Amino acid sequence: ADTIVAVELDTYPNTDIGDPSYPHIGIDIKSVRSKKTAKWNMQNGKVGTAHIIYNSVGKRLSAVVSYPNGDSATVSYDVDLDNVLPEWVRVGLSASTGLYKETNTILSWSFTSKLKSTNALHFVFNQFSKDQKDLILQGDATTGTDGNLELTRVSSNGSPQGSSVGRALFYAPVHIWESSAVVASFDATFTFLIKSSDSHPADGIAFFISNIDSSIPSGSTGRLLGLFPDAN
Amino acid sequence: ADTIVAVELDTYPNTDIGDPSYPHIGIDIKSVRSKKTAKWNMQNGKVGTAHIIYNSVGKRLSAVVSYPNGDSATVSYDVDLDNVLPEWVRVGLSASTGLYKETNTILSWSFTSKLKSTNALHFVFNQFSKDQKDLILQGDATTGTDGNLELTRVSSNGSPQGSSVGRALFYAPVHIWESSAVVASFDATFTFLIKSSDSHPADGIAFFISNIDSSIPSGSTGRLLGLFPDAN
Amino acid sequence: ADTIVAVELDTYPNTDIGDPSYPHIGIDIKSVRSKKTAKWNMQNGKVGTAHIIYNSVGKRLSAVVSYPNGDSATVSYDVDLDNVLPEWVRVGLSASTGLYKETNTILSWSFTSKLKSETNALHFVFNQFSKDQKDLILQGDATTGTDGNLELTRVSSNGSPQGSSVGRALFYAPVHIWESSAVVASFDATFTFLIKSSDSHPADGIAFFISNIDSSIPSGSTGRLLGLFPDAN
Amino acid sequence: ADTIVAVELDTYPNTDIGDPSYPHIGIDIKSVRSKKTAKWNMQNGKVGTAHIIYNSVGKRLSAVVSYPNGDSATVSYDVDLDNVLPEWVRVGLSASTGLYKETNTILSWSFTSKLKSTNALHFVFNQFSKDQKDLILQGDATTGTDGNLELTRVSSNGSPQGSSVGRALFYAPVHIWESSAVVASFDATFTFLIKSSDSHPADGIAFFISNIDSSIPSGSTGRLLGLFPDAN
Ligand SMILES: Nc1ncnc2c1ncn2[C@H]1C[C@H](O)[C@@H](COP(=O)(O)OC[C@H]2O[C@@H](n3cnc4c(N)ncnc43)C[C@@H]2O)O1
Repeated sequence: ADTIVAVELDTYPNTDIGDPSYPHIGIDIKSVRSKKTAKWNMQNGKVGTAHIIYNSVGKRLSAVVSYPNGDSATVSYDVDLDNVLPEWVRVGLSASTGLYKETNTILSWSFTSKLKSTNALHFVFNQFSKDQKDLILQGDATTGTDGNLELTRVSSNGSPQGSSVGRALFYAPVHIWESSAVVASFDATFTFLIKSSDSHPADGIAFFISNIDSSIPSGSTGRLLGLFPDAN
Repeated sequence: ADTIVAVELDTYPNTDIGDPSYPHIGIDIKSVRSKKTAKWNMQNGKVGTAHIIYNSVGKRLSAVVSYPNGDSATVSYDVDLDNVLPEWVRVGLSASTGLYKETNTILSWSFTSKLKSTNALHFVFNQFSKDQKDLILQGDATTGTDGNLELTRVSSNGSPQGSSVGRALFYAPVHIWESSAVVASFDATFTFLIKSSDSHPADGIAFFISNIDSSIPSGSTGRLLGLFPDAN
Repeated sequence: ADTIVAVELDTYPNTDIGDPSYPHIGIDIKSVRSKKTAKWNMQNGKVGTAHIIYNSVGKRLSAVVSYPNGDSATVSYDVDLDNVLPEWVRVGLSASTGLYKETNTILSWSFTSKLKSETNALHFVFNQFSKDQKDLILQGDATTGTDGNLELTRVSSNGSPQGSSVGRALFYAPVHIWESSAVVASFDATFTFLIKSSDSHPADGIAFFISNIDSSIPSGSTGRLLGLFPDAN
Repeated sequence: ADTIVAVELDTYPNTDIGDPSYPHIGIDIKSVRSKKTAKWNMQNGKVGTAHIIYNSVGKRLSAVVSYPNGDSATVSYDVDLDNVLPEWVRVGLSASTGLYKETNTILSWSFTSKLKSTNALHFVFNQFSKDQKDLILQGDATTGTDGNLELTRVSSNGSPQGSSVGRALFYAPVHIWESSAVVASFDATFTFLIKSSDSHPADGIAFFISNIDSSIPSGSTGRLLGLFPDAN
């Protein structure tokens, strides 16, 4: 399918594939099986902010999820991404549901990347339009009017759908490393609103990186976050 | 063809269509006929820089072209681009030759846009990659090997070609003005080498703004700068 | 005294000295007499936002002040600041009160300057202020901190703001504002603010200013002179 | 003296104090003995760039020193700067000479810091003017006319003096870290020309962080890089 590097906000403990007994945050290289997890304290109904950072000098792809109360989840992964992604990729946001469900409402999304050899990209979405000409949208992802990006299906009465999946990706393919680059570095941030009413909500939100032509790998609702075509 | 708002570095004095009887810089709205021109003193074989600035509050469209020596040309035009551009555009560069020719070699290209309602796009190319996936090149425009975007066709021994039109469009649509935003604005910078040993070289370089789906009007080589299909 | 170049949010109609008969916004070159005014429609007790844009190529200095409900205000002014201000200045925020009063609560302050000669550039942004802010020269009744806010005019424990107050806040470093090398010498500056009162009118307002590195509140610049000018000249 | 954290471009193999026996770059914490080092092939008279990076999330400090023909050098140190620097600091540059001598010529210097709760500071010198009011100069450091900050004393004929200490500190302080800070991260950049025909040259260039009131320690000339009061 694609080649994927992603940041998982697993709200549901899918443990026969392999997720610890609780909600967590993970680093995925080419698999739904996180190379690294951290316990996360999903705070329902509140707006949280996520930051992801990587430089190719320190080689440690990192992630932070927090809330205004202050609760913070953190994970690291030493890696030369250099070895997993192509010279050209796209950047996007992913979120799914299944049996259990939640809203997946992104209120803003800002990303930056440089190749200090410079070449650099810096886009930042603080409010989303009804028709957003610079976002490829796949799956149940749809925007506007309340100004927000809605990654997963939400009906009229503020009710999240079971078995939904959606993705939004910036229009322009992002050069992310080169042979020329002395420093291949990126950062990316998003402010989300997960709120449900189940036992535990499901399934999560992910920031992702992959090949320019990445679509949804069919049958990736629920526990696969609309990212992988199997749980291998 | 398409809608245009552009900035000409008009080198060849095509006066049976309204150019002044000399090399000039000028602001064109919807026409190869500049609403304001200024005496440019071209400096052949040298590396110059153009800045274009527009802020939607004071509504003044501005342009500067300078050489390292210290010589500068300037041209203003007050206007609510509000009435000439659509909500969504594309941005790029254009150069052309006809009977007399020149090199049209962009060394760097950068652009920023914001909607302080904030939304913002900011790209900067200090080198041009061989297969540069985030550029929509059209006509004889091609990157590569020297590090540079060759807008008009050049032969192997460095000898430029006549009757050659070239264009380079940054990949993404660019929200340029919003109903919603309090301040809509942009800036655009580029470095060039124009070299020839003709009587006057021809025809000149342009930064342009036009509707997302924009293509070179046929027969727009030379004096029309790969921007307009009539001389109206 | 100093050099001032500022933008006033002139809430009180000081007219025996030449504002007009309403809350306005003005470009002030070296005079509390604004070279250009535009009607502003004060929306008491809401957070508004100002942008102040200047490029050296266009030579037009602009101002916008708006509220959430989208109510706008615009004024511009053609000028070469090349030739008023010197090569080096300080930049800041000023407010005042008098026989009438208001909160002068700045919530965020941001400023960016460039000399496109590969550039010399300065970008700072204040989304929180702190109980100490080692990078903000604080003059007069000014105080950061505690609620998170820069407090330019005296407020008390009871939310009740004090009449006849004056304050200034300035970034700690000088700013190369224009050079003889610079093809473009350009700034922009943004702030968000909360002005609340109850008096017949409130007074007196908020201003963004540029002046010499050594600038300091002129004596008796409380009230209609915004902690900006030693005379009504 | 005060408190230091720095990145050393150690050009002289000082070994009765620790330096590995060759030109290197090192991360120094509160001691001239680098807690980390890496071999660097000093390229005489050529212009090189150093990038430094740290994010409080992944807690890894990074340095690259490279010349334009591709040759790099890398060294990394995991550390919680919570612990070593204070809420408030000054950012500055240092170099020195001793028994042996070199040109300590900085051709550009830029730094950025943020507190992503955003509070941010972003400054950059691409040309150093003669009288510069935003720099604190210390020791033998001087600027202007040629366009470059001269960290150690060079006389008229361009002959670099032996036994010279110099420092340049950016005027305003920097909030490096706070308690509210969910992320607090920085990066620096500088371009430099070290030229000499000594035996081995000396002593090297360093980027530093330290407290607002910091100044050159007495007899910190030569092998101490104008940073440390003793060789401990
Ligand atoms: N809406 C925003 N949100 C969050 N950060 C923002 C935003 N808007 C600007 N920033 C900033 C923060 C970073 O400094 C920079 C990221 O890199 P770029 O790839 O654009 O390179 C550096 C930028 O910083 C500028 N700056 C101006 N002059 C010099 C300079 N000489 N060196 C470095 N940076 C400079 C120009 C470049 O656009 O963009």
